Amino acid sequence: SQQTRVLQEKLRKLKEAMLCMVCCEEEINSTFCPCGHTVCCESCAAQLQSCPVCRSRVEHVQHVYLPTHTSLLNLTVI
Amino acid sequence: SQQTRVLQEKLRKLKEAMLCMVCCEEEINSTFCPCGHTVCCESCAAQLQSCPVCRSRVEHVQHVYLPTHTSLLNLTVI
Ligand SMILES: [Zn+2]
Ligand SMILES: [Zn+2]
Ligand SMILES: [Zn+2]
Ligand SMILES: [Zn+2]
Repeated sequence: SQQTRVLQEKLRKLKEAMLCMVCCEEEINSTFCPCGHTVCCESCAAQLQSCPVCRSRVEHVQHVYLPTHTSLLNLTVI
Repeated sequence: SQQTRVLQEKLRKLKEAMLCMVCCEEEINSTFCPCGHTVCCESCAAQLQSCPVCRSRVEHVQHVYLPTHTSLLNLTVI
């Protein structure tokens, strides 16, 4: 149904938005500090001296737990 | 259908997960440091001496821009 398709798309897009913008594989779990952009996994974040979104200097990387990381989700990556 | 109900429930819960766990009004936009739990708006986070998830002392609150903002915008209606 249209209803199921649209809902499935919204869920798909949310899950994709939780993936690292560099490797597109690992979940985002790192915040660039001070700027606050939260777009990389730890391994990809480690290779950046400036934020890829805003180009602010990265003073340090803070580990984070995205609030949408839930066992409710099936978080398959093809 | 059962699947449509299932998707609605997942998405409803994910929407709540993107909103502050205290005030339930504002998108999460802060991380407790050092622990990394990312569950409150800055306003609520500022008033907490210990993490509401893990009870770690809060040394600092870091502003964060969650990568799931677009998804939250598109869940105003589920
Ligand atoms: Zn990565
Ligand atoms: Zn930035
Ligand atoms: Zn709040
Ligand atoms: Zn914590």
